[PDB]
Amino acid sequence: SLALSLTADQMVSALLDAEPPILYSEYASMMGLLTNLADRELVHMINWAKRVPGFVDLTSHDQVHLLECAWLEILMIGLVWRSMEHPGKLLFAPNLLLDRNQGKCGMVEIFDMLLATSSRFRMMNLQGEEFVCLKSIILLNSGVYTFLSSTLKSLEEKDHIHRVLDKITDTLIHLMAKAGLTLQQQHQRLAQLLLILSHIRHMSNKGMEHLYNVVPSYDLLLEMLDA
Amino acid sequence: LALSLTADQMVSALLDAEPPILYSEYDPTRPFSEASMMGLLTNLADRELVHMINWAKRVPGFVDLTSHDQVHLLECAWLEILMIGLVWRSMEHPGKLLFAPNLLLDRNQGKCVEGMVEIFDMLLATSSRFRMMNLQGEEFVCLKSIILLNSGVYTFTLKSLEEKDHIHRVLDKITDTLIHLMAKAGLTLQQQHQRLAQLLLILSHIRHMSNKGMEHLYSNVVPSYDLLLEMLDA
Repeated sequence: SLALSLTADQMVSALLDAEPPILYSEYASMMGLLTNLADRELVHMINWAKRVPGFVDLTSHDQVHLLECAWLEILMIGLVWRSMEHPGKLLFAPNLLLDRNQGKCGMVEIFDMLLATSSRFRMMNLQGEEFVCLKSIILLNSGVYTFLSSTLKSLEEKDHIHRVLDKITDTLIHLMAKAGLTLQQQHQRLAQLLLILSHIRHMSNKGMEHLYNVVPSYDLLLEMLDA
Repeated sequence: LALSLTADQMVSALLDAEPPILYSEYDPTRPFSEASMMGLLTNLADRELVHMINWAKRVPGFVDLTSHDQVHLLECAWLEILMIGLVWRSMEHPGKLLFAPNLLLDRNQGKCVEGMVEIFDMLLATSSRFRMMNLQGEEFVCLKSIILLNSGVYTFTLKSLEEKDHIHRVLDKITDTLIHLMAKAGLTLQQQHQRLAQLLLILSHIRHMSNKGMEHLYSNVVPSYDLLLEMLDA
């Protein structure tokens, strides 16, 4: 796979080039606007995912499983990235900057978790090159432990995913070493960034929990991938 | 004193703190009903929770926190901690979850409860991943401690900012310990950081299993804040 031959800078360059644009809110019903926004973001997310090195080496069934498990975490981590420069606020779009008081509409509990994630990123001085690495880890990791098959192909697919995840780890480390971090600082920061992904999983599970609907089904994702 | 520990002293402290393995209620009526299986598992978990507080109080740095923050971390982490212990106990039993030495269950037995074959399958996949990574006991105790300190830290004045900093400093210390363990084992630098990432990434899966375990549940057996607090003071 081409992905496994990439250097750290080529991997970063590929991911930076795949970044979807920042969409605007069309306009009210909170769910209304957020739903309209997320629906337009998902279309760009499928095209982004097709451009993550290694992803299209997988079967369509496995690409859908990964997206089904990761899509809300991917939307949330984009939101948190957008919001770093707005302490106390969530920048859903450039024309939809919501503060905490506008979550009281069980939405506040998740707003708070999202704000805490944005704060953490700010604290850490999270860089854009690191963000795109983290977003692609979410895509490949979130669903990998729940492939439901035991065929040779499934084993080969999971093994490919883990080698791409290793490549992204190497990339994260190279970015930090090139920024001047000591060997120990490199390990510590890699771990800090990966541990935040556990909180993003938690937030996504909450959001799903309170929802239960408007979730993209397996069949919906398969068709968007086929097009 | 916790941040002054060497990597070597950290592993020795975590290994010494480690809780006993408990038995399920002896000679339960078999085959199980959904209610009787949930009864056995709840009784096992309730007894394990007592020893989890004892272990937690011995995790370097945990007891430097206020009691409130200690309870908050245990409330957030308790089921994840129980599940990683289950996954570890079960590594040497493919196809099977060793809930206790006298309670080894195969996948068909997870079907007795509604929706708990799904989780049951998720736990089996984790034990297989640990088996295939050949996870070592010293790594397991570091990972269980990371879960305790990490799961609740992002859901907490200067005092609060200092508590979090202390937690992130202890987490760094446990990270350095994991790396130290992999270096002494002979892993290249590249292999060290890749293995660290692989282990930390499995923790997001454990979070997912704990979340689903709760959701299925809700579809009073959870330990209360007051209960956790009472056990921490005694």
